[PDB]
Amino acid sequence: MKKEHVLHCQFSAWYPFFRGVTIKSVILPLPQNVKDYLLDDGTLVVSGRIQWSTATLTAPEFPEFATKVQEAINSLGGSVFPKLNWSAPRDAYWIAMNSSLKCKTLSDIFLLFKSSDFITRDFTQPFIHCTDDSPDPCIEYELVLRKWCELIPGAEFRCFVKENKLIGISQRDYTQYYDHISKQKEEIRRCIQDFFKKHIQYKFLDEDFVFDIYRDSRGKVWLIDFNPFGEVTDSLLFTWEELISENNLNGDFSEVDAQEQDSPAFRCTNSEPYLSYRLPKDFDAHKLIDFLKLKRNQQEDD
Amino acid sequence: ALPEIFTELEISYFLLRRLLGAAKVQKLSKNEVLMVNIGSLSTGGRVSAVKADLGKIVLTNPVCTEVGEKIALSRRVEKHWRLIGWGQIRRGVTI
Ligand SMILES: Nc1ncnc2c1ncn2[C@@H]1O[C@H](COP(=O)(O)OP(=O)(O)OP(=O)(O)O)[C@@H](O)[C@H]1O
Repeated sequence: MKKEHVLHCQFSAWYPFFRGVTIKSVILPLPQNVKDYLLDDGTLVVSGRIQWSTATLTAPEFPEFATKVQEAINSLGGSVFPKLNWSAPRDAYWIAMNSSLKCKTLSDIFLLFKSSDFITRDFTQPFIHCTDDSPDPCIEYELVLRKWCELIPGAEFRCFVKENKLIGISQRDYTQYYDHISKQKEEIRRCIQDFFKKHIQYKFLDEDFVFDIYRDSRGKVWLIDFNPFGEVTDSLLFTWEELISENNLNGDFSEVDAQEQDSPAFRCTNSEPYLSYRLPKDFDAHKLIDFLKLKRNQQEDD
Repeated sequence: ALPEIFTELEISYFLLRRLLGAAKVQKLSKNEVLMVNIGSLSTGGRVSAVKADLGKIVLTNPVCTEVGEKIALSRRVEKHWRLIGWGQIRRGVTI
């Protein structure tokens, strides 16, 4: 996996070629001083937001970028899903009002982005897992605003493509059982296969890639995003070894359970990390607080 | 106590001298947002008043909890959430 493949998955690199099959989005290049604020290595202050008698912190203010972002939000209907070149702040859901990535103002976006480690990684480590000797390319960072959608749970799937062949489809929320997926498993696989043939295959910038889809309440397949074909992308119900190793992912099934040999492997969840999102880098809270009391006593001594 | 949904907490707080693992822990400043772990929930807390042992935080996301529950406190340090201390709820504004 080269640095060039990570470059091709930036929103702005691919969005112009797939507008008609994905969610309407607006892309804003990041001003230099907005990027410096998001890179701030100190404590989080949000830009744009008993007798009690201490520093009062303020964030920097970006009046003209705020109005340019507000206009872009209103052009999308007033509600947007934000992301950077690659990543959305999905790991900071717990800090937002209603635990929701839905944003109506720039300061909503700021609170999520500055709390998100996925966003931190876009800035600081975009080309990790890259097996490339070349120097790192310089990135032009961008704010991606997508029209907000109320997505039905359990309708997102991840699709792995290898040398222009769809070799696997994994349910995206693979740690959660949905009854209606196995009931519609044939209808889902065929809708994804037709979508891939008409609107995806031979059209992305690489032969090997991952793409995410949403199938709406009417069965229509929508493209969500492209991700690199490599360890940086969560393999979900697959391993990268079997996806890379030219094996047969479909498994061991008889002519009764069998579908067409060309069909990709469809893995969904049967009858049955995400929690470290809302936990710190150190990580019941009973034993944790007992531990901080101990550590506090030990630091005072030495 | 009675479990209620709080939008603001008055707390006793206690900070470490140094981060775990070493950089010294800054005192609480108003308008900084801390990560608050309360049981199996996390939320944000904007510092809105400070005394030596007592603080107030306005929550970014309301949380169901109760007076006397203990909380863990984390600060953004070099773009990572880092534990700085813990606290305990004395009082709160509820909706
Ligand atoms: N327009 C939208 N409105 C609402 N929710 C959305 C929208 N687009 C995406 N989502 C939700 O956000 C999730 C992340 O979407 P996306 O694939 O764009 O993010 P990502 O950070 O690039 O992905 P990943 O971390 O899985 O590689 C989706 O699985 C879906 O639940």
